[PDB]
Amino acid sequence: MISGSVRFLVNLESLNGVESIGNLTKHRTAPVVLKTSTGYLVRYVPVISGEALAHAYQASLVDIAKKEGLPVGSLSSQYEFIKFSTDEALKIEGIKEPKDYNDARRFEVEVMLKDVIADVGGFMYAGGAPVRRTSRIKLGYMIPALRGDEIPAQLEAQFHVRFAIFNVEVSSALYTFSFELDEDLIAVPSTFGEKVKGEEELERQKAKRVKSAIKALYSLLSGNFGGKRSRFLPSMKLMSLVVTKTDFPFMPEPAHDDDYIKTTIMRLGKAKGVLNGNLAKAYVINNEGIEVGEGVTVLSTVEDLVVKLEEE
Amino acid sequence: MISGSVRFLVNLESLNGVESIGNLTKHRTAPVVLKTSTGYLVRYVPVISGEALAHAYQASLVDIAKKEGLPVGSLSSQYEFIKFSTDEALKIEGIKEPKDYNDARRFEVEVMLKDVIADVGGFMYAGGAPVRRTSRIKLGYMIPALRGDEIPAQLEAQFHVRFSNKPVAIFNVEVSSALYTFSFELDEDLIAVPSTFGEKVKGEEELERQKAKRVKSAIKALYSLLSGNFGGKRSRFLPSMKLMSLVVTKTDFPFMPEPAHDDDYIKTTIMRLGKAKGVLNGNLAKAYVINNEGIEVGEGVTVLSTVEDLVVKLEEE
Amino acid sequence: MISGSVRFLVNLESLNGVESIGNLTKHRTAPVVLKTSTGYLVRYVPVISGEALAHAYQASLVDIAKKEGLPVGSLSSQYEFIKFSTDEALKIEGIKEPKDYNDARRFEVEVMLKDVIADVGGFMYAGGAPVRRTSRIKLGYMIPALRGDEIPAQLEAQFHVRFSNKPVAIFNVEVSSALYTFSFELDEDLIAVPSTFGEKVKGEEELERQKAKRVKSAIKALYSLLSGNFGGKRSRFLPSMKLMSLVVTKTDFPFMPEPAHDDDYIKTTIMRLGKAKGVLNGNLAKAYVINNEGIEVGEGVTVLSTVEDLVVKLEEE
Amino acid sequence: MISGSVRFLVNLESLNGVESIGNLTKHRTAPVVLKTSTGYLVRYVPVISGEALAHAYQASLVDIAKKEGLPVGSLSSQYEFIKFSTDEALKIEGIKEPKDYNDARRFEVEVMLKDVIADVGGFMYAGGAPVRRTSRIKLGYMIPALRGDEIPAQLEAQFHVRFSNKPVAIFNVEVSSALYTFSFELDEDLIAVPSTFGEKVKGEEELERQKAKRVKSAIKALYSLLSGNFGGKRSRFLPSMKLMSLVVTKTDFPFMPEPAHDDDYIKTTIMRLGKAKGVLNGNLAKAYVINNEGIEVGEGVTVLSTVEDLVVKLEEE
Amino acid sequence: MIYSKVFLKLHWGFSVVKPLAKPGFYLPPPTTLIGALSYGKFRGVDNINLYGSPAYNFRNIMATARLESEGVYTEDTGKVYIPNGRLVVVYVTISKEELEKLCWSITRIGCKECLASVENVEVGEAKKVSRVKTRYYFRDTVKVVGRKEFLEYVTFWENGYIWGKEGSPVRYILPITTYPLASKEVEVEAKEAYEVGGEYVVFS
Amino acid sequence: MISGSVRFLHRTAPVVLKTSTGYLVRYVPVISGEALAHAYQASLVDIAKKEGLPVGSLSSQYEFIKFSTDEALKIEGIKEPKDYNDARRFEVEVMLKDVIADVGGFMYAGGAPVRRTSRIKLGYMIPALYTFSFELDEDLIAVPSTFGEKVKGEEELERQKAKRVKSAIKALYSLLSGVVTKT
DNA sequence: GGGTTTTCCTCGGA
RNA sequence: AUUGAAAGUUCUGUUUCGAAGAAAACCCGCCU
Repeated sequence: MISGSVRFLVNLESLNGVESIGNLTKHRTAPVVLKTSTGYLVRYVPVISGEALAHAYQASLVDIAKKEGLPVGSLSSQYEFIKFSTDEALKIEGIKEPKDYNDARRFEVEVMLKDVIADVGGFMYAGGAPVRRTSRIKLGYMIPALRGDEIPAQLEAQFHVRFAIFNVEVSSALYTFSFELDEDLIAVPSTFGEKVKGEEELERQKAKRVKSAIKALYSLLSGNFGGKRSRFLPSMKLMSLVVTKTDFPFMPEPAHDDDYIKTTIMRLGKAKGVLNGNLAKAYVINNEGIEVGEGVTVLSTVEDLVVKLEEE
Repeated sequence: MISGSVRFLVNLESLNGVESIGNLTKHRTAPVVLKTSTGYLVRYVPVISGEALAHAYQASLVDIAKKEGLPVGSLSSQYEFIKFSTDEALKIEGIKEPKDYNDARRFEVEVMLKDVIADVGGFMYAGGAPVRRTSRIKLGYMIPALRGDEIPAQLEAQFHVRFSNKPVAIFNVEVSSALYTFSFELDEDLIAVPSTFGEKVKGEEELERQKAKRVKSAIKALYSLLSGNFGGKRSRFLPSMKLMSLVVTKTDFPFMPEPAHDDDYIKTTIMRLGKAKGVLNGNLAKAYVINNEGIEVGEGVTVLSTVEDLVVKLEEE
Repeated sequence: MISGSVRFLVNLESLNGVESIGNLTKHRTAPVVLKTSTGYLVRYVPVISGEALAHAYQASLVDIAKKEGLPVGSLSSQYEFIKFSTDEALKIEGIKEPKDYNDARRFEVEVMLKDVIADVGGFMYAGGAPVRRTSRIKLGYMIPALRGDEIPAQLEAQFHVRFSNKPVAIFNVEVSSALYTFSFELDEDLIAVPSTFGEKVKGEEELERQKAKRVKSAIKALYSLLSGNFGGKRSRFLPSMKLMSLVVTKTDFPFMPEPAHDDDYIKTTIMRLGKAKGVLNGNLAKAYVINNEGIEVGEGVTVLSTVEDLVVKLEEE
Repeated sequence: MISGSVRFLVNLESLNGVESIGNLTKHRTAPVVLKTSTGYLVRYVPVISGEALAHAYQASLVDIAKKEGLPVGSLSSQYEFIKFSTDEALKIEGIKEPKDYNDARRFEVEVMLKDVIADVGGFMYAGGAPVRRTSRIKLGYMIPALRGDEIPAQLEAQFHVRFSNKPVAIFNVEVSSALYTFSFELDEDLIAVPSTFGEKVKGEEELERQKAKRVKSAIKALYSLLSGNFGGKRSRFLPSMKLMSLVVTKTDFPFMPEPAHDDDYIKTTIMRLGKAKGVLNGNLAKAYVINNEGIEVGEGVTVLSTVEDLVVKLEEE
Repeated sequence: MIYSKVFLKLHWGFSVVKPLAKPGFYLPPPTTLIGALSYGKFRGVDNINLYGSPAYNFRNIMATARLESEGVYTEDTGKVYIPNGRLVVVYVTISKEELEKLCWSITRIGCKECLASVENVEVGEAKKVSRVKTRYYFRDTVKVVGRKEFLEYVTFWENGYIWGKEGSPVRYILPITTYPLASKEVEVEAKEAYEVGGEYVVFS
Repeated sequence: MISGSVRFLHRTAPVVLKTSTGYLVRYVPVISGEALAHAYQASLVDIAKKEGLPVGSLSSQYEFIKFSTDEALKIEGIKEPKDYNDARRFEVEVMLKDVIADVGGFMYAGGAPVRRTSRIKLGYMIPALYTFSFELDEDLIAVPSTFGEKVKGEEELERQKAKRVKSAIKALYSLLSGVVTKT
């Protein structure tokens, strides 16, 4: 599995919106519990949901799959990720509904043979024979770092008129988030049953699907996910990034504290010792000059990280 | 027995859900009685059930048992922990039903010789000759700390929509933040030991041979709970979790550590452990402390840094 | 006699259950009459029976007796407290039934020479010559404090489901939070002493020799109740328990301490104890107080810190 | 004499059972009619009989007399208050039956010198020459207070189970919570005085010597009743009793205070006590009041705090 | 004929048990009423040679009583429950001092657990008349108006204070409703009746 | 994709700035990007009028309401859409008359909403001396963003695509005057 | 212009 | 001092064992 944590610095941004009141457009906010020298406090800070991140990742995956030559569904070529959820989508795409439990496997294989998105990002179909497939990429809310006693975030409103008057909420924060991607189950059915004709093509295309899934992380690591990008282009830059490639489950430390790379490396080594693993590699990109450790590979950009992940 | 208490800080999480109304998905909430300077009050706070913790522990135990080589049941290889409860499960696995009380021991031994989960996590069979086996791991609800006068927890709802090109798709999700605390207990002196009274039955020699491996696997399985891979809705609501304080006691006599509600629950636990060892005529009592929030601990207590070291020390001793 | 009252704060607990309806498991509830500024009212509150407390105390006594070396009955080594009530139990243990009234004493002595539980916790045999022995430990229902006008207790229901791969599994569990209070009494001056009137019977010398050990074991068994290992559903609903206030009185004359309903029940108990010692011409009266909620106690009263110290002091004196 | 009226508050109690049906033990209840605007409502309210109170008082008096060195009958020391009623009891004790009417007094005093309870408790020997004696303490039924338009009393059933490992263990207990009140009289002036008319018989000087100690013990025995040491099923169902209000009159003429069924019963009894003293030419009339529920009192009374001071002042005067 | 009226409270009730299964009487016989008065003068003596009950000389104090509330009859030993209720007693016969001094001291109507109480009294002089409206119970031969719907027949005793001797059987009509217990008025045309304080009394 | 960054040498907004001591929250004057968008579109109109590129009637005056409201459609004479299939036609029916709606995007809300996101993306101005960045998608000028069957009129757009992309490239000079990368 | 879609609602010993 | 006097229906007992509300989804499209 490929896990990682990353920090971002975003200034003058409006990337996620909520229902508006009057002529004021609101930025999403959420509560957080933070520990200070005086105890524990509850505060309100702007946040960005992970749905936008998933949508951007899936769109980039569609683009890369179409460029390479992998099959893409009809409703997925247009950027509408309804997937094979309702009867209308199946009718448009042209796939019969499952008859019972025993046929479900076949259905899943067919769904995996037409759209890569339903294979990597998972899908759900509700009906007489519901079919589920959990996403192989996991994301979370983008939260400002809960470090020290003062949260490095701010939110205000701005005034605009048309030459007819409205207000727009604008926020600045130091966002941090982590991701996980298990590449050992891509193009592998998750429904229990018997062998079904057509899996040979899946086995042949597994390498291409894995390569495309690895390449698709460039969209998330570069920062093309948010909306309102036409007139509120955020200013983004990279500060710190840690990526771990393992053969056993492992979760890196969150980016709340300044010391989360060396702790992650030590925990990774000790967990490899404990769980009898066979592969554990770490990659670190550092630009803010924090402590890292010794005997760890250091990179300079993100494209090198993507290339190294692809090659290994 | 190995007992322990632990604190967690969780932010922007939806890990346990309840029945939804309309287009709103609800987070589990429960009442609590809290003591303030003005008396006693009743409040409502988000909580997380212990069923998810048990499910995660059992899944990790299945994975470790399959990797090591211990037997795993047919219905347990697939992550469906129905165990040997209904007749369909026995028919699928291939184990005959108990005939009467005297045969119960045999049944239990056979069930313990095929699935490690039915041995560590306990099992129940209802019928003409009911058979019970209590779980060797005990857990509880994950509760925000009831400290001081203000509860450090919050719950709200968030708005989400689905994009479409031909409008003809809106939902709400409850999200909570809290400082969770919970405690656990695991008696390793009864693993691979039948709990049904009777006579000796052939096949216990294999159980005696495999007792060490089963104990090692059970101890190793706690890493999943102590690391924090238990909750659901993990695809798009990946919680941010970190460790604050942890105390583990290994004893030969029953003992319950102090809950993590108050800032001073480590030093009290150590003193109580020493006095209880003196009272109950014990022979072994060891304590391990992991501290990151800088609270008082005491003197003459082993201090660790991570959780893997704790797992290694528990395995070795 | 050793009497006492004690407070507990319990949150997210399901320790006593009643008959279930549908897929809902119910928590025990009982009515209470409470006095407010507007008069008298009747309310319903969750309660915990004393049978579970007695069972936990007796199980701990069995464990301690077996560890020390005191005799324990065959059906009592297995935690089944039917005692010598039915003919099947006597047949299994191997004790003849009483012939008439004059023989009854002998029977009791034999029952006291094989099982400590039948001596401390009492027993009953029904038949041609019924034999009775009242328990030397007395307990009661665990009730939330009836203080002020608002009861600090709450009860709700929680939703649970079982995962499956072929949907063809839903239940509800009642969970309560409360500030429980209860009191206990234990007369240690009648342990290992027959309560049936008659004549001297051979075998009482062993009882006289073992009286000190039996008294020590009975005193030590209170640690289970004072620590809080009594309730059921402990595998997945581990309650969070803590101590708030505790008063224990050791006397040579009958005396009942004030219940823990009101904030002022320690100083009142001490004053009543002094005046009762003066009235009844007593010779020994000692009080022990454990305080954590910062209420008024008084002056010239011994103050402790934990429960193990209380157990040690009770044993030594 | 001495008279008293007391108001109690009891919760979660089973102190007086009745005939059991099936696996259910039932409580004792009495019918009362409550007046309503529409009409009348017949209701059943839990009550406690006075026989249990008499038994508790007699047992406490037996213990106190034995501790103080006074004659106690052989059968009365075994907590068997059969009293010198039939011929077998006298044969065991060693007292000669009365010869004729003129010697009946000779019998009575003799019985008064072998069993103190045969004087305060009173005896009734049957036979060809019956002898009579009246208890020197009169107690009434413990009944809830019919105050206002509501009755603060309840009665529920509780379901209990016995555990076993070889099922082949279900019972029900009735529990109540009410607001009890009761009244009593004590005529100490008639203690140790023979109650059969005739000529004096040798053996009264020792009674004259013992009068002071017997009166003191009889007054001391009220502490047990006023402290709540009566009833059954106290081993597992220990009630939580409390004191609300109490009025006690010490006089020299016959008198009975008003019942505590109205919200104001201290003022009116004071007024009628004054009127009765004026009518009957009384020189001794003192009032003792304990108030916890904050009801109106009046003037001309002495305010006490606890029950011990009441007994002290009863002994002094 | 002088007379005295008295009002009474009852803590829980009275439980007089029928003589000769233990049924109970609906309303106490006058024997209890006169024993409660004799308690004032003969305290301390439980047996005096006549042997028999000490109240063997108070057999000429004719007096009656009635209820003034709502009560219930129970069998759980027949008993009557009327807590916090009222009971009015009229003594009509020794001089005024005897009645007004024994009457202010009235305790324990019935059994030892059947505690009674005295509220207030008054004294006066009675008058004898022979059509009057009454409430108190009377004998059997007394004649009632044309309607007869709320009368109960009971057996009572006269000369039975001496223990070991059987009381005389006499029928007495109580104007009472059986369930719930209450008292109902009845105009009487008889030969021997007495008026006392407005509330008329019928004797024979 | 034409992109780059530009440097030059009252409304205020917060910023999260980084110093040697760590992180701080400060307040600095800012300028909104809508003003730059208006200036860029005005210069685009001025440049387009120099050639045969069509210019909207309402957009002839410097009032960039585009075709948001029905009043603009009525004063410019373009029919409202009937169904979803007609959308592409409507799109070309408003791309064949104005170059601003094509480049900078437009919308029409109603029974059959029509959307076209901007091909030019801009942001706020923050002092470093001001610095900012831009983004220009050179591959989707005159390309119908709506999906559906081909409709008459696409040939004219294909003919004018070169002139339109030339105008889009040239129009950046207004913001450049007051580092570039191209693929 | 959209403000939610299925799927299971306890099994037994006294 | 009353069909009144004398009378505890009291003793022994866990509702216990076990089971994730889980998978799918952009408030985004122009305005000095």
